Amino acid sequence: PITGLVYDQRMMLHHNMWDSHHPELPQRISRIFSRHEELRLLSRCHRIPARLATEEELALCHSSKHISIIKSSEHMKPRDLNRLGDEYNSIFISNESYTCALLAAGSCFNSAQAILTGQVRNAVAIVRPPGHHAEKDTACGFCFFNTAALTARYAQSITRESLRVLIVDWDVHHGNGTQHIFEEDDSVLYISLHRYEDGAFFPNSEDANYDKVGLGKGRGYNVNIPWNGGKMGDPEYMAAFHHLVMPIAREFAPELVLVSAGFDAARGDPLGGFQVTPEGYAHLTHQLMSLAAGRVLIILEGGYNLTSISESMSMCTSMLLGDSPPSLTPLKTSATVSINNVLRAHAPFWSSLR
Ligand SMILES: NC(=O)c1ccc2c(c1)CCCN2Cc1ccc(C(=O)NO)cc1
Ligand SMILES: [K+]
Ligand SMILES: [K+]
Ligand SMILES: [Zn+2]
Repeated sequence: PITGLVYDQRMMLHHNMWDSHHPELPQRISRIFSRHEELRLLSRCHRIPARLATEEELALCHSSKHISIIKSSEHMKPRDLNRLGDEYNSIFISNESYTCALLAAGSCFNSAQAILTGQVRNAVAIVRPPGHHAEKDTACGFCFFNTAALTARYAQSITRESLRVLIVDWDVHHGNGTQHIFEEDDSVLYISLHRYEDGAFFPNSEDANYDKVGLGKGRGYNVNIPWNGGKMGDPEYMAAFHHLVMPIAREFAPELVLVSAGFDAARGDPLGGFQVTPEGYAHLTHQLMSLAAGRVLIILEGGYNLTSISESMSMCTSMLLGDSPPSLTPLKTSATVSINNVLRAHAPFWSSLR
């Protein structure tokens, strides 16, 4: 009946040497860590050490070439770092980026191991750079390796291939990498909520639409909940969890839950433009804790308002520790439309939606 926490100051070393104000800042993780101390959560948790992912672990999800290319950046001069980052959509690289990405993934492997070996019930990973946009063969959107996807495969590698893992991605962006990595898998249920705007919102692909339900034996195991029409908040997210995320997750019956927990849908985020409150994130966390005998690992993805992410992730940890949920309106029309589109898309696969 213990909550694990992983954080390591070394993940701050990845930085943007050309634009020190780029929103994916080092102090995202230190601010969140500090807020956990201030709220007296850190002393309630079991500290899990960070470690480097190995290259063989990276190969659970990534090509040898991709791994090789990111590793080669450790030794590059500034202009070669610039050139290499520019071969991707929305990436900056410093000499420390590869190590930090390794630490983010390995931290999460150690957390999943702690859960699956019974050392802890649940856990939180305060890590950067983020992961969910990283593809098999490429970096994207501040992400080098797909930490959550790798964690699902690492879990399978210490249990069985068919271990049922649910990944709930509540970052405001679509986890294109995660979707693609698991598109043909029925062992990993990917559920993403994300701002879409008919492709106007990053990463700007119709892959994120509600009709992408999975492929082959993975058909039904990819659930996209795309928002259109501007700001969404607690009412919409609670409704999506009520009608879609929780009924599907219960029917799937996961043995492990990973949260791609970006906090860029939060009130105050300059990129997300949404209004999810710390109390809202606490309720989402508490609902997920009813799955998988409580085996939930919360992995930081995006989120760029330092105060908002610190308060929101801390509230999630409070819920993992067993604190009672804090106290928390009709949905915007477009949100009803989105939810109904996903329900229609997934009723063929999930009896609970019928
Ligand atoms: N303010 C900025 O420097 C900045 C950087 C990147 C960016 C924007 C602003 C707004 C348009 C889209 N992008 C790319 C981007 C933005 C967010 C993320 C992210 O949070 N993914 O989960 C990944 C990539
Ligand atoms: K998402
Ligand atoms: K899948
Ligand atoms: Zn994001």
